[PDB]
This record gives sequence, C-alpha cells and structure tokens, in this order.
Amino acid sequence: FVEMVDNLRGKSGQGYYVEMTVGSPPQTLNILVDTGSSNFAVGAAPHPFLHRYYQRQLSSTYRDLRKGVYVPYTQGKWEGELGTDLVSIPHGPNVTVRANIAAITESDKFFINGSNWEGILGLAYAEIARPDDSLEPFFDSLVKQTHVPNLFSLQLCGAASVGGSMIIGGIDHSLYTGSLWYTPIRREWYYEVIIVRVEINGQDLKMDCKEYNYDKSIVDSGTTNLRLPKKVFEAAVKSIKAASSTEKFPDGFWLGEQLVCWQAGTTPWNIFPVISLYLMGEVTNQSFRITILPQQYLRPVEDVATSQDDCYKFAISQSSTGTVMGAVIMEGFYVVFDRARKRIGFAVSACHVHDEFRTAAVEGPFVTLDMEDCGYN
Ligand SMILES: COc1cccc(-c2cccc(CCc3cccc(N)n3)c2)c1
Repeated sequence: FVEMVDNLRGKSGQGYYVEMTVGSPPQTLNILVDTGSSNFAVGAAPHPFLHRYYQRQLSSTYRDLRKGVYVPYTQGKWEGELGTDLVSIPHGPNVTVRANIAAITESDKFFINGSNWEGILGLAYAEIARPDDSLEPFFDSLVKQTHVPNLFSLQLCGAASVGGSMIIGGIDHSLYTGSLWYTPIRREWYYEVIIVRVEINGQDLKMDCKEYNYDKSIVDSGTTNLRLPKKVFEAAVKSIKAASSTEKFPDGFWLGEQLVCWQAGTTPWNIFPVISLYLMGEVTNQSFRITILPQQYLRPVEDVATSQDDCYKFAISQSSTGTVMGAVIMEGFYVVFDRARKRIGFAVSACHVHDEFRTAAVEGPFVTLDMEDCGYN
C-alpha cells in the first residue's frame, strides 16, 4: 500500500483525482474520485477545457456496447457511449481489469475550466448506476475479476493544490491515529449512513434525529460541502450563528451567496464552534461521534481578483436530497469504505489540519437509544 500513498491530487473546490490508464496501449487520464456516483465516465472528445481524452480508435481492447447514456444534473449534464476496455491504476494494485466505460461525447457544466481531470470514477453501488443497475461499476468489476479485497479507503488532505491517498484493497495505518470506529452502510446504493445526534459546540440540536437523515445521509468524496436537509440546516445555522455572535456577517454568507473575508492571518477560528456528528455504531444502542473544526467548514476560496484578504466560503448548505458528508468532513478523517462488511470506518486523519487548541476527533462508545428510528423509510 506504500505504492498507493499520496496517489491523489486536486485543487480546492475542484475535487480529488487519481491517475488511471484506459485501453491498449494504455492511455493515461486523471480521474475524479467520487463515492457519490457509480459510473466510470471519461472525456472521449476534444472539449477545449480538456488536457486529455480517451481515444477509443487507438485501443485494440475496446468493445462497443451499442447503447448510449444521458445523465442530467440541476444545470448541466453529460452524455455518452458505453463500451468496455482494459483499465489499470498505475499507483494502485498491480492488476488490469475489463470495466465499463462511458465515453463522454457531449456535456454541459460538467468539466471545469482550468481543472486537471478528464473523467469520473463512480465508487458507489450498481443501484444508482445509469442507465440502470445492470451496468456493473468499476469497483465491482475489479473485485470480481481479481483478488483485490472488497474495500477501499480515502485520506483527503486538502492541506491551492491539495493531496491525499486512495488505498485500494486495504488500510494503511500510517494514514490515521487512534482507532477506527465503524457505522453500518444502511443500504448499498449511495454509501448511506445514519446520523443519530448532532452537537454544535457540545450542545445538541434536539431534533427528531429522523430529520438528520431526511431522506438520506451519505458519504461523498465528490461534494465539497457538508450539506444538510432544509430543516436541520435551518436549526444548524441558527446555533452556529448564535455560537458566533461576537463578530457579524450578512444573511447571504450563511446561504453561500456571498463570501466572508478577514485580513491575512486574522481569521477568528474560536468564535466558531466545533460540530460533532454522532453516527450509528456497530452494536445496538451504541454510537460514536466524529468532531470537525471550522477550518473544515470554513473553506478558503483560492483567488478572488477583486480582493486581497483571506476569503472563505461557508461550507454548509441545505439539501433537498439529504445530508451529504463531503470533503469538508472527509478531510478531517481517514475513511474506510469496508464494502465486504457493509460498514464505513472513521479515524482521525494523520493529515487533517490541527493546531495546539482544538482537534478533529473520533470518539466512542456512546449510549444512544432508538437509533433505528433515525432512518427515513
Ligand atoms: C470535492 O469533489 C468535487 C468538487 C467539485 C465538483 C465536483 C464534481 C464536478 C463535476 C462532476 C462531478 C461528478 C458527478 C457528481 C455530481 C454531484 C455529486 C457527486 N457526488 N458527483 C463532481 C466534485
């Protein structure tokens, strides 16, 4: 696994990518690591933002599936042609696999101007694969065709340029301190989990916990923010705003509609409280909690040419589709996607940003009753 350490790169707000090769001879591409989707989709045409794209005509091992795929988002989409081909990960396990690949032939507001990735690796399960769950995800193909154990782990560091590790098939104990604590994957579609309690600064929100997971809570390397359902976001902001009334910021800030700036080196960490999410544990009536800092939910915006300050965007936002524990959360922790035992492990990341005051934490066990009632059906 030492070969796989530091195999991720990125830029803030723009995601974490791994090098992959597709076809024979190998074409190298940088591929976004996304635990919130289930298609391996890659640029296959010369869109002007792209450094590189998959040239199927150059590959002897390419096979057409003669079926297209169309994938909408709110504002934007990608569309493509399905096929299979041989896929490796240079700084991953020493194997080659025949995987489905969606050759992206048209898109809108998908690729990012200035980004250094050309595709997406969906690491979630077949249920949310498009056009349907019969299209086998990459990781399912990998596990099926090789002896790679059915698990992967992610250390997203952030740390301008960002970095991290994706350990495929195992865990590397150099990437975390203390103990791993595991929360069950409620259902294998997204990496769905259950949050059972939330504390801002130690003090809890006292909401029907069911709300915390209305209609989902998921772990998602492809979302920057900690996203929260309307009503939980509402309550959540209310307490953070209160926690932090010392200084003042507009209403738009909290809605992610304006940025906040303080002069270089002048940011007040401590007027902002820590956020603790209690996750369902492995055992009845037993939970654990992960604790993140404002340096996680207060994210720098790289360069604004209309300012000189240290400008941050408030990284919590509301959702119609549930809680999303994005890079804000994951950058605090080493996260183990233990597919084989249907559980996600969290430990303090050896690379998370800390000081000599407060620190990211994973703590347990706690006693929490009625954890099953926290899940929405
Ligand atoms: C931290 O990961 C990021 C940050 C910004 C943008 C993306 C990004 C951009 C275009 C496409 C995708 C993959 C599709 C997608 C959309 C929404 C949510 C998820 N998980 N995946 C990601 C990922």
